[PDB]
Amino acid sequence: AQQPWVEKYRPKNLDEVTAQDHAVTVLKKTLKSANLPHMLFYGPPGTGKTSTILALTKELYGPDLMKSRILELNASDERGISIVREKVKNFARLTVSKPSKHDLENYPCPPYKIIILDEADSMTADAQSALRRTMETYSGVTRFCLICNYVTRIIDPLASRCSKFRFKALDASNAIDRLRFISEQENVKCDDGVLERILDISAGDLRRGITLLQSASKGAQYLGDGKNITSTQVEELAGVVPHDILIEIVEKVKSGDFDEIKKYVNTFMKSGWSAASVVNQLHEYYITNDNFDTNFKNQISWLLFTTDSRLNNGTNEHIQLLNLLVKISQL
Amino acid sequence: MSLWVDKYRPKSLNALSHNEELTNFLKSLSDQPRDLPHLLLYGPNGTGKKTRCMALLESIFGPGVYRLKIDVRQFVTASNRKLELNVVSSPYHLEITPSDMGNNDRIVIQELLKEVAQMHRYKCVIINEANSLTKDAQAALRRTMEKYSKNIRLIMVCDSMSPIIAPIKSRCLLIRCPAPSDSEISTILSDVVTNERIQLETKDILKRIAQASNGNLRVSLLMLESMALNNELALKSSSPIIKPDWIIVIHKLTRKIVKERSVNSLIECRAVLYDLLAHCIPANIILKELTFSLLDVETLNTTNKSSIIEYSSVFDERLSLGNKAIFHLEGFIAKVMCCLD
Amino acid sequence: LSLQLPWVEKYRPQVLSDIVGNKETIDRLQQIAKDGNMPHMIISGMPGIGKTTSVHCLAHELLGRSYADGVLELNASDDRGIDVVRNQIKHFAQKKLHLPPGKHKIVILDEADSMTAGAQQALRRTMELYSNSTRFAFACNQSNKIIEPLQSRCAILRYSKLSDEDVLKRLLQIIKLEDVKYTNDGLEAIIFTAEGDMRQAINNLQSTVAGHGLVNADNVFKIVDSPHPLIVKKMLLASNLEDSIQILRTDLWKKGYSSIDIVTTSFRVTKNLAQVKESVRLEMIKEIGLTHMRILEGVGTYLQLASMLAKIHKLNNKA
Amino acid sequence: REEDKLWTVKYAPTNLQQVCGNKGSVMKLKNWLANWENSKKNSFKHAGKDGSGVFRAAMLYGPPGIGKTTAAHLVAQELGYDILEQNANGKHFVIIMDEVDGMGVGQLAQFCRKTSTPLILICNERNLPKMRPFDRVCLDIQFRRPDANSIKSRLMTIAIREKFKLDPNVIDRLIQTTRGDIRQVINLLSTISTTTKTINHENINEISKAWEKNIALKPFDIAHKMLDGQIYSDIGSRNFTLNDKIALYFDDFDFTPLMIQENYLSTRPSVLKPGQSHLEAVAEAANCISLGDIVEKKIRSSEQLWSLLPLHAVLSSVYPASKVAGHMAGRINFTAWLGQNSKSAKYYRLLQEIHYHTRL
Amino acid sequence: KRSKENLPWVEKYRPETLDEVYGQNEVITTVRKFVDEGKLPHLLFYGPPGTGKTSTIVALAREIYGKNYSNMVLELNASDDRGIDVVRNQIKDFASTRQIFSKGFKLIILDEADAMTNAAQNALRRVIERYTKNTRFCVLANYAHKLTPALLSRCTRFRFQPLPQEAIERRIANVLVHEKLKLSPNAEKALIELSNGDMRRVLNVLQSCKATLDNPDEDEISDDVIYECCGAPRPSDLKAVLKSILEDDWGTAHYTLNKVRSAKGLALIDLIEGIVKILEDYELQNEETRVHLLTKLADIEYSISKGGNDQIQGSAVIGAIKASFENET
DNA sequence: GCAGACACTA
DNA sequence: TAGTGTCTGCT
DNA sequence: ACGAGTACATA
DNA sequence: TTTATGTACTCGT
Ligand SMILES: Nc1ncnc2c1ncn2[C@@H]1O[C@H](COP(=O)(O)OP(=O)(O)OP(O)(O)=S)[C@@H](O)[C@H]1O
Ligand SMILES: Nc1ncnc2c1ncn2[C@@H]1O[C@H](COP(=O)(O)OP(=O)(O)OP(O)(O)=S)[C@@H](O)[C@H]1O
Ligand SMILES: Nc1ncnc2c1ncn2[C@@H]1O[C@H](COP(=O)(O)OP(=O)(O)OP(O)(O)=S)[C@@H](O)[C@H]1O
Ligand SMILES: Nc1ncnc2c1ncn2[C@@H]1O[C@H](COP(=O)(O)OP(=O)(O)OP(O)(O)=S)[C@@H](O)[C@H]1O
Ligand SMILES: Nc1ncnc2c1ncn2[C@@H]1O[C@H](COP(=O)(O)OP(=O)(O)O)[C@@H](O)[C@H]1O
Ligand SMILES: [Mg+2]
Ligand SMILES: [Mg+2]
Ligand SMILES: [Mg+2]
Ligand SMILES: [Mg+2]
Repeated sequence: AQQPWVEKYRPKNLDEVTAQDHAVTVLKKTLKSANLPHMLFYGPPGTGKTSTILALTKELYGPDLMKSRILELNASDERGISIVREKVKNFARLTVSKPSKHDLENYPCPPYKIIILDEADSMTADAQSALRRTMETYSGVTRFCLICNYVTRIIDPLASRCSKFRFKALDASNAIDRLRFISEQENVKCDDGVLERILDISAGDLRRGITLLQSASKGAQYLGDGKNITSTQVEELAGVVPHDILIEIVEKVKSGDFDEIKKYVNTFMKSGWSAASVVNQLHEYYITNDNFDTNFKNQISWLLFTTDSRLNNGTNEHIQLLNLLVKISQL
Repeated sequence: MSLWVDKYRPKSLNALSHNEELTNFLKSLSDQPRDLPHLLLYGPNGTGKKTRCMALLESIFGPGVYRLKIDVRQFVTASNRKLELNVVSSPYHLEITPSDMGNNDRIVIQELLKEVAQMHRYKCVIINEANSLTKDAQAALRRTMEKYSKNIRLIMVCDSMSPIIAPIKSRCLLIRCPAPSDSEISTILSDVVTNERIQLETKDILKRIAQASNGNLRVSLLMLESMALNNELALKSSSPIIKPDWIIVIHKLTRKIVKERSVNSLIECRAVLYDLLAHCIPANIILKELTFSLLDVETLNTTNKSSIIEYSSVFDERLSLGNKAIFHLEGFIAKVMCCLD
Repeated sequence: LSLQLPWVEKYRPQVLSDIVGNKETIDRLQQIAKDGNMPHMIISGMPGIGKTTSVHCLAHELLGRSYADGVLELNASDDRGIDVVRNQIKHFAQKKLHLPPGKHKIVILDEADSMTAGAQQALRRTMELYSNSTRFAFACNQSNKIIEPLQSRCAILRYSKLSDEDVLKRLLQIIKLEDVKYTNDGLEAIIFTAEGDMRQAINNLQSTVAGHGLVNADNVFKIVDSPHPLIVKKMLLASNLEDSIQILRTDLWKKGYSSIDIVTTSFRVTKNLAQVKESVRLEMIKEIGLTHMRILEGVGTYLQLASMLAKIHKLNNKA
Repeated sequence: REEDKLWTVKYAPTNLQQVCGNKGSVMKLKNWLANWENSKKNSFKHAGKDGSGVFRAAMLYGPPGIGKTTAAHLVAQELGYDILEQNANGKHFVIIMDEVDGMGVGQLAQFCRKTSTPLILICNERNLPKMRPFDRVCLDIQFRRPDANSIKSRLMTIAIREKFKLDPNVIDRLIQTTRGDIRQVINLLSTISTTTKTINHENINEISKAWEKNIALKPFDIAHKMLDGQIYSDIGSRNFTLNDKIALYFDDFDFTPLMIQENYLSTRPSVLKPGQSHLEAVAEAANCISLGDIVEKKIRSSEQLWSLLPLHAVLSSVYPASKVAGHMAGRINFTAWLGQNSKSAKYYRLLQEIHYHTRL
Repeated sequence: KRSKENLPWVEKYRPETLDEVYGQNEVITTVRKFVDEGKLPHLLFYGPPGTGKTSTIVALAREIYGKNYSNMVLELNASDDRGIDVVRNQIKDFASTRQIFSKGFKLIILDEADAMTNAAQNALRRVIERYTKNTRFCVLANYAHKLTPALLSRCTRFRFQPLPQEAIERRIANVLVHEKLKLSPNAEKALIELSNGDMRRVLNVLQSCKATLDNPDEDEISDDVIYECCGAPRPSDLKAVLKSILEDDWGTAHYTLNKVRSAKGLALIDLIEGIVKILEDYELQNEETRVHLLTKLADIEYSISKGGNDQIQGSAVIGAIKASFENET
């Protein structure tokens, strides 16, 4: 193509949205009717909220009408209280543009405009409080849509005024069909479960899985030998730690000597592997194994959670993982 | 340039001898530049991530990329706090680093991206030190590189993604630049000293330099230049390693902490902290290497070291969630002296 | 339709004797109204205790039937500024009006706490120039914002909370003048729901009588709830954790109180708490403020309040 | 008009015998003004014994209502001068302008530097940043809280003229309640005598409790008050409550938490727990300063959550000083972070100045 | 625009008469006897979001006044500016001038009044007090801590209780009658525990369920439809997850939680509140167990709000529950 | 707390 | 010329 | 009268 | 230093 896969296989229509169907059916049957409520799309990133709302916009009014009937606001522009109090209020105050005979003949063209605030969780509390009565005052002439991957940031009135559509994460089971379809459409070879492993690596994000699949395909055509893609290639491309290094990490932990642990931690950090992946791998090794005791499992789960939460708030990965290994070594 | 670190910098993938698997992946991506996703190069410092991004650009954009220039623009924010952050312009690619005061990086990034969004044909953008972003410029990028996916390509150069939020990692490709082991570092230093003129008494000096650098090519080259100038281009194994005054005073501070757990000792430690923060050194790495120095003392026990690393992690999260860098360092040092006593 | 006048102005005092509260300030105002040479005063304190109606009644007693000729009613409602207020004060003070031989032109500046420093320092000049002709009067919610020299050149008559006796007397007067049935339980319910405030007390009484009619404690409870500081103080001083949790949910989560208001009230109560050791209060405030931050990013979950109470009891138990 | 005049203006000092307290500054100003013409004939080459000859203009400061303007007027009129006010020897016009701090300050300082007429400045604060141009261009005549004897005699005269009973041993409480404000004392006597003509020791405690002239403490005074082991003891906490400690913070809330962190190390604690060493107490105290670091970050951020200001007092000012409170070994040290920040910012500016110069 | 039926259930239905407001029976009858008798004071309406404040005040204005109340009543909200300039110009001119349409008094609506500045409230309190003879002020606020205590004392405070089961049941019955829809008892119960005392939430979920069915008519919405459309974990599913956590080993419980999350795309956070809600009525003999449970779950939801890895957070929930219950003996 | 200055008496 | 005693500035 | 530049408070 | 929102003020057109 001429542009990446993530924006190449975006769902053009509502039916192309896989996994998420509990909201797609609602939007599909709202296409025939016209009582569209205020939408609050909340879920993990990469679950297709923006794709779903763009598909709904395209089906509701058609490509011609959405240019003058859809207002797009995001963090790329100003989102202060003055902008909320002026631009959105003015846009909701105006009457709807007259639909064309062509548009009404082909598209249903409901008589209202939609203002979509993607990344709505980034707005200040003052702006959210100001943007409360703009919906109810001008509901007969326009509707609002909110997209935000943290629903908790949204205040209670703003969340109440909109309908909450939860976009569930695209795991291995739900999103296997979409990745498979991408595989035969792009002629990407899967050996046994490469797609399933790629979906396992991604934290419910199909965009990440599609990106890893695209990278594996790029390697596949660069080698040019026409060989079957293995799970080793996609796990190395993702950046996860090989299992043998995890095993020797556990062996060093079981020893209990601080000096060897610190030396091997420095050896591991000069490799550059991300500490979040190490926490995840230590989790899936220690929890799944049966030789460790229940109290040890509870302690290590709490320690891994604390390490991951601290890694979310910046900090240095070296200190976090070294302290994690020291903690689990003295349990 | 007279400096030794930047003269011997690869200008293409074929000239890159840092690693081979990553070079293979980079030229695999460069084989089909059409479907190029947003990139995120991560790893320890000194691995040539900037150089790899450059060489990928000339692999994609061809020659002339290193012909950069400096352009000055005007930025407006709240009140009248005028900002004049420079953009390092060039044909095709445009390079800019968000090295602002860390409070109003939104306006610069947004203005530059909307200005370059006017028009092979897609313009790549690399910004450095992306880890220390204020979580708001990342929010701007989250939509800016999503909507402008056919005209603007965005590349992350950062050493970690722990401060980086999830959506930025989601809409970018995660590729890793590792640090080399001692042997190929010694090999590249031997190649350099073969290119210019240094007489080596023993080959072990390069191995000792590699051990001192602890996986950093820029540090290794700067150290090699320092030894070459100090020893008059005659390397000797008896010559000791040269350490920064920063690490020297940290070592003296650690010895002071371990030798006297008194409040007055904490006063001169606070004075040293004042001076070092006045030397414009980020406090996170200061705390990191300070703790590594406390863990590198023989007389320390195991419970003391465990408590030291615990307080290290706690004050690391406190330093991440704060602006007063001196407060967390002083608190951590006070807890260290409390643990030792 | 046109309503009857509210109970505010239907029973606003007209003379200084009608105002209840602290007897010293009121009878000082009465004596200085008998004399005539009223000195400049700054009135401050919690609002609704007679900080403005007392000044109005004093001005009425000073200026008889010529009140409208030589009284300049100023407030934040009309307009405030430096070179607007000083212009109007200069215009009013430079009016050579034939006052009685022992009277001055009283100027009342209601709600002047939010006034700028320049306006206050110009008011100082207007005082030191036209003290022989006009005498000012300040009624503010907080005298701290007022610059110190203004309070230096004034007769400070700061009031306090009205006791239950004064509120009871005034409410009985309103009841007898409005023909309202009352009960002692209803009276004390109005007293507690007043928080020592006249306007809130009369509002609650008017609501009760125009609603349930009979003024009893139960009807007042239906029309208005108990103040949140008392319930929060009972929350943060309970013995067991389950009792505190159930009090929290039943009294401030099933009654619709917003979580941020709950945490702010907890902070204020702990800051103004007695019978507790100082370090205990400080650490309770630290953890309550941590919960306050947690509410502030957007997490208004009931479990955040539950964890706040759990940590409160953990610190109270002394490990 | 008569018998309808305020006591503060009807009982006004007619001569410098009538003014009470700060008499040394009165002679200083009198000798400055009397020798001003001598200095003018000397072309301001050198000063006299008091070091006031070289000064072109004089200047007064102190608590409000202490008699600065009154003493200036009386000095001008006894020596013989034409009093004139430009604020917002007998035929020589003297400029008596008040409230220099009430602001132009540079132009006023220049006019003070070059003045062909006697000039007197009256203000309440000298160390203000806006008063920096007036640091070395005006005389440093200083007034203060006056002695409780001459004002006592003046109050005896005023009371025996106004016919109301009082006790000799009330001047001390009257002066300390009003922070040495004589005008407020006159206003208090008038206000009480309107109703109570028996202002004595039996009523003076309620009088003080109704008329405390509360004034905000300077940062240094805040630090000393906050770093006192008495106010954190069981007995001393009742007098100076936690609310008062929070209220003390808000006087200089920008500078309060920086001062506590700077000198919580130099004070020996007096409320030490059994087993709590001076080093261990600092470790907990420094932890709370880092705990208060997050709150300051959130308040002064893009969110602007200024309802959290009382929280920043407890974590950063009150609790850190609540465990190391006691008698201080040394002196109050001003925070060095502000000087460090300015030095680092220029060093940060120099860090990115040449770096972008040599980037290409 | 294009008939009233072209509106969401939250906005198509909106009360215009005081009799169409349930739940706040005490407040509605008190204000009815305020306005019919003629002794309506200045109002302060306080309650949770979406509990019928502005609907109540608009219905009150329609009841007292005529249809044409454009110049009779002024509505002010945070959608437009509400600085002290607004109070000193628009409110000033509205309250100062006697009514032009009629000869009666006036009413000014301070909608979401908890979002104005302190100086605005300081000017507004005196605006209320000077011109209370011919103008009344009704204050709509969700947060009472952003209002100065003087504004609290001026207007009588009406606490809007959250709407109980009866109000929700009558309202859903009315909207089912209006829209020709049928509901199963379990579906309306799920609406009861999901609405959280809000008309907006239950009406939006009902609209989504009506749009869920392939045929809106002759089809009944069940509780399964509620749970799938709103993405709400089933109570039986939540209790099964809790039982597996509390009785199985670290492999069985982890596998069960992952299978539950993956089967229907459940959210871990909503699972956390489900477990928490089913945990208060669980008797704990150790008081410290409650402390550890509450604090650990609070940290876990804080991390979820900040985001991160979902499986690690789920195992964190499992470990927190197991360790806290390990305190049991 | 640490000086520094301004009286009162001597 | 030198003890007490108190108010004040350390930015 | 209204707009723009500057400064201060935000318990 | 901080960092938007709001208020204030005076200068200028
Ligand atoms: N259900 C789905 N079916 C098909 N593709 C999907 C689905 N969900 C996500 N995708 C793909 O995921 C990629 C990004 O989708 P987005 O719409 O950006 O998700 P998102 O919720 O907007 O993530 P954000 O904006 O960072 S919160 C595109 O390539 C989509 O095709
Ligand atoms: N002591 C009192 N006796 C009788 N009525 C009183 C008294 N104090 C207040 N009121 C009533 O309160 C109303 C007037 O309130 P104000 O005195 O103007 O409030 P305030 O005390 O001035 O507080 P602020 O700061 O001005 S809001 C009238 O209805 C009076 O009848
Ligand atoms: N030493 C004194 N003896 C007798 N009366 C005094 C004395 N000092 C002040 N007063 C009285 O208090 C009034 C205060 O007058 P001013 O000298 O103008 O006050 P001030 O000290 O200059 O403070 P400012 O400038 O007004 S803030 C005088 O007019 C007298 O009535
Ligand atoms: N008792 C009730 N009877 C019928 N509908 C109600 C009732 N209470 C609330 N509603 C509905 O709730 C919807 C939204 O509530 P509103 O009254 O418009 O807003 P609010 O309750 O004042 O809260 P805010 O301030 O707008 S977030 C309205 O459209 C009403 O239809
Ligand atoms: N393969 C290589 N050959 C020669 N020099 C290299 C190589 N890799 C890296 N370098 C050196 O690294 C320096 C730049 O490193 P840099 O990009 O700053 O690392 P990082 O991005 O990790 O900080 C260049 O001056 C270059 O000389
Ligand atoms: Mg999106
Ligand atoms: Mg009043
Ligand atoms: Mg004066
Ligand atoms: Mg409303």
